[PDB]
Amino acid sequence: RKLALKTIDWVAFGEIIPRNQKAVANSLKSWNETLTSRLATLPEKPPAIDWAYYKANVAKAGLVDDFEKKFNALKVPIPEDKYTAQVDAEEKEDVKSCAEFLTQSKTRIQEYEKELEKMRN
Amino acid sequence: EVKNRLDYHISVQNMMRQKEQEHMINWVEKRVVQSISAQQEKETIAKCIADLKLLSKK
Repeated sequence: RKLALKTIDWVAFGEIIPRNQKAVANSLKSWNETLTSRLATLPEKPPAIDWAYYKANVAKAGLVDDFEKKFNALKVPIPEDKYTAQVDAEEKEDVKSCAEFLTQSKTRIQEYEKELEKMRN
Repeated sequence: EVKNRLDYHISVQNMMRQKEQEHMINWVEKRVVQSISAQQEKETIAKCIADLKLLSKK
């Protein structure tokens, strides 16, 4: 693991015209920050083991080898995705925003500015 | 988590040698400390070296 990245956007937070999440985003960013700091903290890697020399200094040297093989050959799986609708249940609710609220909002605007012109006249 | 049990086995065998070292030693030394004493000639070597002091210091 390894995971990529989007910066704070406070404008975003407030707006969520899916009302059922309005609070959540404020809290959810702060949950994020928990991860953000936590990841920035740690490195990815320990070292490894020179089993040859440790076998020299372990008289039960079989052990070093056995655990060596199992460990070094082993790879444990990255904590696995369960959710990826985020992108989606957004970008669709972002259309929800645009088309649905874009159109209605832009069409309203036009009438306003249309009467003003003649009101400047 | 891996390392410490490996190091434990070594560390115990190390600790287990020293103790065996003192106890071994104690029997070997507590046996033969006694026998040596027949050598008059280490007091032969005391005088001898003692002359190589008494003469050879000044």
